Amino acid sequence: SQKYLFIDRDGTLISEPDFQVDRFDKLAFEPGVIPQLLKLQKAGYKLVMITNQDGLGTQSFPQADFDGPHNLMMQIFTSQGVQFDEVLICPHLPADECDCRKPKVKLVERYLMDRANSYVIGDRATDIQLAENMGINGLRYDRETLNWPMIGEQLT
Amino acid sequence: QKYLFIDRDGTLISEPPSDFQVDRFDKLAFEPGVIPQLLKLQKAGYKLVMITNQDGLGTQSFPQADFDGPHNLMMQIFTSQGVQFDEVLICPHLPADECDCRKPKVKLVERYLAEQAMDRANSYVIGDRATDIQLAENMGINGLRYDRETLNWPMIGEQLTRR
Ligand SMILES: [Ca+2]
Ligand SMILES: [Ca+2]
Ligand SMILES: [Ca+2]
Ligand SMILES: [Zn+2]
Ligand SMILES: [Zn+2]
Repeated sequence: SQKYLFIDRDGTLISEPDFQVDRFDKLAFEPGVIPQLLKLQKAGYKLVMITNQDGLGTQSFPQADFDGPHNLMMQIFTSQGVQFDEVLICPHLPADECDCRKPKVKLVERYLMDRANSYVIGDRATDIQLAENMGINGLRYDRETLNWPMIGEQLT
Repeated sequence: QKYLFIDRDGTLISEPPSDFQVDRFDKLAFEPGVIPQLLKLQKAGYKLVMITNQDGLGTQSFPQADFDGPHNLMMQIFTSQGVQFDEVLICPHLPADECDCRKPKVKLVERYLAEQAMDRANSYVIGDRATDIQLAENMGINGLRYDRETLNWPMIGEQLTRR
């Protein structure tokens, strides 16, 4: 029974801008995310990224626009020793009414792990609802009030 | 006070082998472990100073705007992760400019060379080229020649916190 952290991307690992990181100059890391995720890995947590990317692939959010910043974000995490077991993406618009948009559990169905010691960490109510739907704990990330240093201390 | 004077290109981030300049985001790549290891060094009491030769920066050969995107992102990553450079010292000159500030000349770091400005015995230049090592000699401090395999960030982190 592995301990997992299911971590939101936009607004949680990196800053959330039109709400899409579609340019290199819109990429910024959240404070302390690297050293704290390293700390959490050391304590035995495995990391899984799970993200809604509204309209990824469309005129308003071309795949290539997402790829640049995302791949770089991944370069930085990986070179610093932070590893994500999977990066799980829902590219759909809300109007699409798809199977995979958080807080639906589709993307994570295979994990449904040590439930008592697993968490979804994200900055929206839907991340917390995903945790409920998965039967695990939820941590509502907030840069000011419940941030990476706080989570790193709490969970270790 | 112990200081680490650290090169950028090839040391904190990789050096593009074509023109040796990070002038696009697709040419930006962090060296392994640089973030946790600089945090470790800071926690042991080191202050950090960046010192970099950026040949032709601010001219058509390397436009300021082109340097800024990747450099500012790099700095944002460092700052947001808790890595603080006291100063970022830049020589923008071409070798043929014969300027006063190009490493291994000491002009950029002259303030650190004042009588009681730093602990010379326990301060280092860290860089991947002979000019960084010569800078150290000219400053009267130690030099570490960065090598991704044989003298890397984890090794430096360990070596400089040894007691
Ligand atoms: Ca979010
Ligand atoms: Ca260099
Ligand atoms: Ca260079
Ligand atoms: Zn979907
Ligand atoms: Zn110069």
